[PDB]
Amino acid sequence: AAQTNAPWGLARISSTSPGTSTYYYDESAGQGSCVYVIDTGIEASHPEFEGRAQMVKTYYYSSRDGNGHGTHCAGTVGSRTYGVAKKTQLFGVKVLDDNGSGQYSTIIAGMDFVASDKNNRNCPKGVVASLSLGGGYSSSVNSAAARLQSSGVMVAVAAGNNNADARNYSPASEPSVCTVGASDRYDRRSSFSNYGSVLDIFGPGTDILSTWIGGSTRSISGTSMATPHVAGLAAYLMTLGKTTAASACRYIADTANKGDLSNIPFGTVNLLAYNNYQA
Ligand SMILES: [Ca+2]
Ligand SMILES: [Ca+2]
Ligand SMILES: [Cl-]
Ligand SMILES: [Cl-]
Ligand SMILES: [Cl-]
Repeated sequence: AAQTNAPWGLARISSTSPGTSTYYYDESAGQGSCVYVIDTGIEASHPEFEGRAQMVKTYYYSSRDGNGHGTHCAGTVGSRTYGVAKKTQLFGVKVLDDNGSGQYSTIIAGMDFVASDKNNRNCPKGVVASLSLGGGYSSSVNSAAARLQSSGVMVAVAAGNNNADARNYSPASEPSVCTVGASDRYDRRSSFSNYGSVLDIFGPGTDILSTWIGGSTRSISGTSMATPHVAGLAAYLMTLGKTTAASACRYIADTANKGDLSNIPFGTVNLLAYNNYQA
């Protein structure tokens, strides 16, 4: 399949070279997989989600996304126009309040919630969790993300936006999950992206167009926006039978575009997620 005039990051993950604007993908499109977006919530009624999104859990007075961040991330996973995996099922877990903040104890509960809740849902091709959030190092937050991976969910997390080594942030620094840095449309490391040997992969992160609350759209930047490109790519490859939740991060790194990025520090991987679709 081909989507003309796609956002640049969708085009980039289906291309060997930068500067193109069509997104190529197998029409299966993640059907039969499930992606949990663990964030400020999701505006499920946005037309772009087509009834494929729903809120399953909140820790605040409401389950609605009053911020936008969680809706934008979910749109990059799975919206019809701006999403990688256009037929996947999206589940929202609201661990962050509408200012974008939340306690580590709440985020830990949300991760253990997903490891159980997947047994209540129909996801025969597999289950992914997208975590576009982070803070200072916490061994309890890292262990929670490791449990979720071990339970059989592909866990993708954002490296963080400090232009610093990600070893000092959680859950970015947890080695068993998939830690995602950000690149821009010119195949440079985004100037804010964290780096380090704990990174696994890069995805598009600067100037990313996706869904927003109030049924709108906008373009914003961060490792937050890179992470759901990889989450959606995982769900897409799992639906194709190429990989499993346990090995998807390794499979994405195996099959990535290699050596294409500039401004990569010595000792950080030079790998850019790629769906390897041969039309
Ligand atoms: Ca959410
Ligand atoms: Ca990692
Ligand atoms: Cl996310
Ligand atoms: Cl890793
Ligand atoms: Cl690369």
